[PDB]
Amino acid sequence: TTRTTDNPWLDARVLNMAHAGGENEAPANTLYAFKRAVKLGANMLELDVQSTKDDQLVVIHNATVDQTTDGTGKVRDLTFEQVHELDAAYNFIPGRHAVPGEPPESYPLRGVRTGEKKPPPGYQPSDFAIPKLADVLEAFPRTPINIEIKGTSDADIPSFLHNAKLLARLLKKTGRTDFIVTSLNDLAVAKFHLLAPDIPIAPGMAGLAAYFLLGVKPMHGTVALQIPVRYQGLEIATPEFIRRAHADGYAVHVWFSGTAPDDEATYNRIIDSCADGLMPAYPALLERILDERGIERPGRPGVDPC
Repeated sequence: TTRTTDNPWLDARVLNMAHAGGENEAPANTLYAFKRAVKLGANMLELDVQSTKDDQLVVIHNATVDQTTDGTGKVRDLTFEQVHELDAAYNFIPGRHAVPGEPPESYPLRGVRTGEKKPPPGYQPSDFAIPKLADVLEAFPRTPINIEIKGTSDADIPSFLHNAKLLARLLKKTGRTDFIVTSLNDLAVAKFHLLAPDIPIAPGMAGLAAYFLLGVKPMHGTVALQIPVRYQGLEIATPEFIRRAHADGYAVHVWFSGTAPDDEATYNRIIDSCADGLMPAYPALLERILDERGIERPGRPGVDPC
């Protein structure tokens, strides 16, 4: 008798999954941002992973530390100890993620990490550094996490494969499966899924394109399609596409990141289009929206926006 396939992520809605913690309300990919977001109501974290010269997975978006810290160089060239001393709020400006090159007054949390400014109450300086993935897992034992495998450059496929291999090894020892793992690079997803078959995954680019354009279903193990609002001038997070994805048994998670505005009108439209989660840059704002409309949430029934 074939294993009945029932996808639990289809009842995990609606999800507020803080994008990198919420890169417009807090310094991205820091424990501070993550802890802040969950207290303000985030159901799930979205984070990015790279590996250091000594093969530690760290939580950072870009391949270089230059945009988000007071340092310079690539993550792959730095040991975890060199990465962890940097100020990961160095360039943070509310409403604008990380923008280097402004007057020092622009940056309300620059210097908390290195001891020049006092941390917000109840946090420590280390909350404003680049964290080990292992420390994020240890800090969030009962919180789901969406983990995106990053690389060194679009052309450096092995660095994706290297990171996918490390990620599976570390995730497998936790015993947890309340993750969704994905990558823009399709091979890395297949490599992760080979080494850790029990962790839920979402497809990469060619997998999304194949399903969105041709109807070809994604790789075995996919529990959700994780999509931008728009890609190459075409609208992706439409009600039609999400209704078809639910009919095929996948949940849908929508992110913004410049393909559409992070604002109340856009959040409300994507909620209206039946998506199972949004990845806001403004997690407190999305939480205010979900509450006042009384939208249904995991373990809290309510309004269905469909």
